[PDB]
Amino acid sequence: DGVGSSSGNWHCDSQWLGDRVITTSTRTWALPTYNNHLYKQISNSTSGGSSNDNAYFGYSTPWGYFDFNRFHCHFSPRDWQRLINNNWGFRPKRLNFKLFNIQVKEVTDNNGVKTIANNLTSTVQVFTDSDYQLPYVLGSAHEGCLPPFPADVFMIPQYGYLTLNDGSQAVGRSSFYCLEYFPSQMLRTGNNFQFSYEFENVPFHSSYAHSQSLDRLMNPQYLYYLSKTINGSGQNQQTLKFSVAGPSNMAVQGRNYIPGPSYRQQRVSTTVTQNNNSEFAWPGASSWALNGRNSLMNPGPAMASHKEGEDRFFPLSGSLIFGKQGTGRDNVDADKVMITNEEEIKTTNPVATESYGQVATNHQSAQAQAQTGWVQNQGILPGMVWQDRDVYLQGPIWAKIPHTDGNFHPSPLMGGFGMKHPPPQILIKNTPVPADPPTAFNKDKLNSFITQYSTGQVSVEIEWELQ
Amino acid sequence: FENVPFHSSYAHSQSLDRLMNPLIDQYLYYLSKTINGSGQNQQTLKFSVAGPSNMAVQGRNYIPGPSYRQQRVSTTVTQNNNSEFAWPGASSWALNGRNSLMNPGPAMASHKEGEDRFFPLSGSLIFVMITNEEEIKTTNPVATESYGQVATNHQSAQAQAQTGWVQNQGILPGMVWQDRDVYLQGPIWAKIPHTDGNFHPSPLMGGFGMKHPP
Amino acid sequence: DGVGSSSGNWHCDSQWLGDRVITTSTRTWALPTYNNHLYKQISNSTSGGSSNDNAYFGYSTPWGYFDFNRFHCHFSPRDWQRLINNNWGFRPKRLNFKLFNIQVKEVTDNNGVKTIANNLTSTVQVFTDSDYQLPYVLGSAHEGCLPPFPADVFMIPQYGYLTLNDGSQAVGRSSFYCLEYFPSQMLRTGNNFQFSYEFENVPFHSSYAHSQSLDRLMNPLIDQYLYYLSKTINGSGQNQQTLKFSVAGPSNMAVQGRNYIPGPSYRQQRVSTTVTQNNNSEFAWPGASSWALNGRNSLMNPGPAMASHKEGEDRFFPLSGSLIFGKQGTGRDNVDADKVMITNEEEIKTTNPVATESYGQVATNHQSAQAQAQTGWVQNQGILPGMVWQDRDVYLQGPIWAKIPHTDGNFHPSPLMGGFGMKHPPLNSFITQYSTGQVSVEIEWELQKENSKRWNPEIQYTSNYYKSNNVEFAVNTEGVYSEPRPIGTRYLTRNL
Amino acid sequence: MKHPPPQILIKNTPVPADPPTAFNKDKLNSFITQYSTGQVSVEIEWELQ
Amino acid sequence: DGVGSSSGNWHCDSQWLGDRVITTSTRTWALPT
Amino acid sequence: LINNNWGFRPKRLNFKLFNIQVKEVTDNNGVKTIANNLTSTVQVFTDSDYQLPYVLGSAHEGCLPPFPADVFMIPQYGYLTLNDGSQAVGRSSFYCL
Amino acid sequence: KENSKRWNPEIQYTSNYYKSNNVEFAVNTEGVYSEPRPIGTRYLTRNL
Amino acid sequence: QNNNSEFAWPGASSWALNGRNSLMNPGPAMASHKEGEDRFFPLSGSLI
Amino acid sequence: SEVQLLESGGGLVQPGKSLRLSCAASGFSFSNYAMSWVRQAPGKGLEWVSGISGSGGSTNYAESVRGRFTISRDNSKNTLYLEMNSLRVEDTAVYYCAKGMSYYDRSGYFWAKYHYGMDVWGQGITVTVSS
Amino acid sequence: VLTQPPSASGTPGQRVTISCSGSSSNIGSNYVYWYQQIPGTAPKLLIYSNNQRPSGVPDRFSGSKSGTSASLAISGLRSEDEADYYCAAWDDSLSGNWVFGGGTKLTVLG
Repeated sequence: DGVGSSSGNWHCDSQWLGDRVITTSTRTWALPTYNNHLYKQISNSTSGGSSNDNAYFGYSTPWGYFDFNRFHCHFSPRDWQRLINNNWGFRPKRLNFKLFNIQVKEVTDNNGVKTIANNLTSTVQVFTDSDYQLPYVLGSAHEGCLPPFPADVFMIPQYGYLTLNDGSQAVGRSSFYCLEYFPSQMLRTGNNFQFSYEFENVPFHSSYAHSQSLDRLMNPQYLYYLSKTINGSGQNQQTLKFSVAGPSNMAVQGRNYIPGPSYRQQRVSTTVTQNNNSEFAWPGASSWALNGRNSLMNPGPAMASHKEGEDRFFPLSGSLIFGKQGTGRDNVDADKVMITNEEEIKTTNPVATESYGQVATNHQSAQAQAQTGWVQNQGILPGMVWQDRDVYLQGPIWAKIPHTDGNFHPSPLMGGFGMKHPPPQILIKNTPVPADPPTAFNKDKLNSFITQYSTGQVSVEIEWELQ
Repeated sequence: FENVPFHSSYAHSQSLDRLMNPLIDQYLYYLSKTINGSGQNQQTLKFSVAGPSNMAVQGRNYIPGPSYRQQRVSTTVTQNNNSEFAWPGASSWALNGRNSLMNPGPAMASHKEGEDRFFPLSGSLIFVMITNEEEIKTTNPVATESYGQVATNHQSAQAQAQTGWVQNQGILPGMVWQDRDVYLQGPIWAKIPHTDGNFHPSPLMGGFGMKHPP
Repeated sequence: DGVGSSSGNWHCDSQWLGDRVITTSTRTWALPTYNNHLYKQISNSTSGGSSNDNAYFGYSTPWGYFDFNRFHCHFSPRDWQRLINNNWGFRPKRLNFKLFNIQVKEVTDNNGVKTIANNLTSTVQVFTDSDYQLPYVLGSAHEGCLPPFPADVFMIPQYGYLTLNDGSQAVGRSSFYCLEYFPSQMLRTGNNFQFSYEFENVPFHSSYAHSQSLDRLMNPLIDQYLYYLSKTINGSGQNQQTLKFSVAGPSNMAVQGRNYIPGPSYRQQRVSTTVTQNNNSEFAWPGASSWALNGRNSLMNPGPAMASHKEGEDRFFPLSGSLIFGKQGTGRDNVDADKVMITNEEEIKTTNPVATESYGQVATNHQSAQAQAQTGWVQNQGILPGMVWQDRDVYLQGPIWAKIPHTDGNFHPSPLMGGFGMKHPPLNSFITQYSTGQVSVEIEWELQKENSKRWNPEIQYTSNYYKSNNVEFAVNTEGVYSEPRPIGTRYLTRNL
Repeated sequence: MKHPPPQILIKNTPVPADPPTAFNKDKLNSFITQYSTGQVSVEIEWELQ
Repeated sequence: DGVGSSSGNWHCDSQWLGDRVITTSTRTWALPT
Repeated sequence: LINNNWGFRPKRLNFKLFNIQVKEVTDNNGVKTIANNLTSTVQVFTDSDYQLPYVLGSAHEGCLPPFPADVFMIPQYGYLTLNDGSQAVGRSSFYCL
Repeated sequence: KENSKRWNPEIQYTSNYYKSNNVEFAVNTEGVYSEPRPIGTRYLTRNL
Repeated sequence: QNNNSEFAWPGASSWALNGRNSLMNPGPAMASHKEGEDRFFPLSGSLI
Repeated sequence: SEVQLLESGGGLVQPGKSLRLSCAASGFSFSNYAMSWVRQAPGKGLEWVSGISGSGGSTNYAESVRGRFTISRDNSKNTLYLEMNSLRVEDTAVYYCAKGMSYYDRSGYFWAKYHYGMDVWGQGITVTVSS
Repeated sequence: VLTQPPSASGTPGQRVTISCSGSSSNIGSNYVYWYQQIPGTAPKLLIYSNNQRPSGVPDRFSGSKSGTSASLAISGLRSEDEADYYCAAWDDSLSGNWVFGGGTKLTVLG
């Protein structure tokens, strides 16, 4: 509207009505100029590379982007506490996004003693990608999200995207997207921006632990099992005997459903003396290989962290590990981080550090004993039932389902809601305002720009449905 | 009753691998010979039309369902190993550290054609009366047999090709399978546990899986 | 209607309107008499049946069948180029079939001279199975389909089916089907036949290659809040066990947590086009990846959709994981590798593991003070929650549809050789006699337009600029039409 | 003329001879020797100056 | 119209409909004296 | 365009000029500061009667950049008229825009 | 639009597929957007 | 293979106007080279 | 190693006789690079004999081999051919097939300066000219 | 022709320079390429377009051209870096030829 009038208020409350919850978050953002308003090629060699599995090729953009991918953005500890105790499930419904009170500052630095002043005629470009035509980077559990604490001011992250590579080079199939080539809205300090988004139908996250265990669903049968293959010690004692499956022996009863899939993880103790004296962080880890590159299987299939009665053992990459406030970047100790575990899901799921079971590896005969082998990984089988991974106050909310010919149980492995059309990416940058031209025409693009940045407010509203 | 598929009470008259027309060739090719003959440095690549003469090598659009191998037991006792292998030699699944017998488990053919004496250890419903699932062999691998073979390495001038037996195989795109048959003494329905996800909820002892049963 | 009146016209053109393509193809056919008007039981022991894997039992019928199931029947090489470069996907919608200009000939051979004359009173029997009550042989990649070139005159293939067997013998559950037991329509030289079919809903085949890879979906500039166990020991020495954690970030991209994992894998043995690199042994069948059914071992050909080779390794091909097409005039048995065209699925590597590589590694034991952490290779991996994968590509030479077998269950029914899976797809003394006529099939295709915002130019399928003795996809001097290469549909790109 | 009188193309439809009784995928090279005859009348209206 | 109100938005794209193509190009310029 | 079409040609044209910003360069004692001048104007017109010399057909430099993120400098308008050597002639024309 | 009845496939302008330090018609590591080659308009064909 | 002399302006095709020679650049549309030739180009024939 | 070049037709030839060499190229678009033949005499440095343009329109030859040798390529068959006539003992060498690294097309022109640089070579075939 | 010293020597971890002298027609007006060949093997490209280098080549190999002379410098010399080096450039004179240098055999002492 105008410079002498405000374009929006401070909205920061959560309202509970019936089975529907509305959450309102409002923050103050600080956006700088990135790459001096240039698209730059970034690759393996720029960061020094030298690792095969780490080779990449892509582009860094002058544009920034807005992300609200964690619950603690939308949930205070109390509101999160009211959520998990009284409700079996929840899921988003609608998303409302506003951008207001845009400010832009110019930085004049002459022999130090820098000065900051309002630049009133500047604009701030913003657009949403609602056709999902740009790469979607918001499903990778990144930093730069709105801080959990409403009085904190955060720095808007820089947007970038990776495309195909062979080593540090680029194959001709690599794509280069220009974010300037998208129609966008330009906001001076008095203009405001908003849009609405509708969540597509997704199942409720199951915020509960099963009272019963998959094996013990019985009532303490008319089916029989083979109890004895021999009468006793001696020669030629082979025989077949059958006994009723009943309360006395509950392991051999016939069951309708079997536990879900498993991909074994290496087990690590919190007491280091019980661990092997070697470097097995990488060599002893579960990975998957794609185009000859090995990527760690983290978190991977949702499985119980440990067996009942064990607290000092955790899967090597099978869990989400959060850092404490003010945690160092490199080689921090174990008490500096928070290792989450998924004990609740053990009822339906095998332990990540245990084998799924055993199979017959041969045919028995008079000359051969029955042999078995351990099943380290087990794909889907008819009759499997399983639980997904839990969501945390610090964890991500949703992920984007890649666009492919096929997928199975699209729910993302880090947890949360998988969506073919997730909430769109919101891209933003400062409109470049160049310095004084040479006064004689030059065909070169202008490389001189006034040091400048913008700030303002962001309000995100999400409607939830409770079960 | 909530909507459930018809239980299919029939046996396929055709087998999964024989669906071809026996009189006409495929325009597809396969690798017939990797060497010219016996000797040194005889490596070569030869291709041949996949056709009625060799039906094993033809391309196919579908493959049999999953398998979890059960131990094989003969009804003639002297043929069995002279030891107690009931529990120790049986396929199981461990949950929270507790081992449970994998009974019946994945629907699979009880035995190969022409082999009635044998029966899967835990793979049959025993009422004694031991049931079999001969009908499902057309699309279902045998319970006591491996699913197939898989290359375990890369061949080279130095290394000859090696394979290994797949004892159990999870779902793959292209699999088709039959469920377990229902019996006069067998169950009708089974409640589907309330979970984040499941696959082919039909229960493994037979019958109609239902989220809201009686 | 009459002998001197034409019952149809020649329709053979494709129309592109909006997001739809209608292709009409007309060919000239000739139908002989098969099995001398008889049904004949066939089996393996007639050919000697020296192998159990090759055992079969069935029947052979006098009937023929029309098969248009290959793409090049309905598309010219130009129309196929126009399709693949401009579109992200396509799928069939409606089908129309016409049979007209029936001409029945008699051949009278007296002494050593034979004479051909029109027998006007004769009829031709034709019926289509819309209840799918007969064995369906059209989804087995067989020959006998309409020729790609319109001027070619082709022969109708003989129809036959297989049933249950034990060895060469039949079993009690084997079924016998008489095609005379179906109500059919009889046509003289003035009658014509037509029917119209409606395709059931199928997903668009994706004619594109991803521009991103499953592991590189991250933002390269920012760190991840999650941590990973970077170090387990201080350094060289004794009692140096320790646990350290680091931020997963742009520095190490292999260790980041990912929402999705690559598709399933069933490993293939790797063969190189350079023969000296292969082992000096007969490993075609012995070293093959197979699946056993009822005791018979069938080769896993092609099997699951997997990238044929690692990037930068063109020479290697999966042993039975790829579709192999013959060049024009290729011999039926023991031809060289230059007589066949080996297609590859290189474009799908972004979401799918390499066919000749392991899926990954797992932990095989529990690490302890007395035991090192051990791992093992996953040779085959079934479906896991969170997998994403691509199907097999379709080719100008490849098949179009396949019938989903009728079973209690299936997973991702799309056929493994490529194409659209569907539950309802499209007196012993006689006179020597045969028929001929015209057939016109009209299929309506739906398109999905390319919406990409990519700035730089796409890869396209283009014809070669240079001079050659023969124009590709044309006739030679002797008049033979040939297709030089197998053409995939994946050129344009999308984001992953 | 940019759009002159159109070309009129005509051929005899090939009538195959007797095919073999066993299937072969090769195109049919054996045809019945054939020709056709008939009448053609063209009528042009000419304008005079 | 106003000091703090933008006078136009950013339009760049190329929508192809039927037999026509509409191309839109937006840039930033600087004019010296 | 070039792969799918036998021909093309322009039909309509729309040109917008907006988001005007006037920066005044203040250089005091060798250091320079750039501030807004809010009351300054920028004159613009189009010649729709084709009265001025037409310089747009000589394939000159100074056009809009190919790449949307480039900021371009506007070229300076000048023209030419009749001459003999470096002299003018009585038929030469002068234009004041 | 192209109405052609040509049977064989036409020549098309394509991006070559091979590894390189850059992709054509994009920015390099310094932020400089270059156009490597001129692109003519004549690929499809007609009769004379 | 070129002549060892400076012929860029001397050997150039040009037209005269009011006593001033202007180079014929690009000029009338003509084929750059005969088919099968990739090493030759007209002196002022094509845009550069 | 995607790009692959093979040489065949090497052998022992008496002086005066002429033999033909062939190179089979794969892994790249053949007609878009200018191939060349480089020969290395035993215990001697590399020597460039001849190069051909991608279309095949223009060919160059070293003075020593000029008029006896002729280089041709079949773009349809992806083959580089070197026909040698009036061979002599001086020709005994290991001949290599080298692919021109620079990529060009019909829009541009062939430039012998830029397009003869060779990124990848071939194993080579020994050629012996002895009595 | 392009002139190169017949042999060059170095110690591991020590910089070594190989240089080729040329006429105006070749080194002076054309790009210079460097090929590394180990006997019994086809040559490998180290440096092309004067100072540029192909992927899969280590950072230590650096090449530069000044006037009619081009120098290839190797830093952090290794045992595997011992081979024969060939200097190449296009020659405008005498009908246009690609010229290779005489070759230089680098020996790693110690």
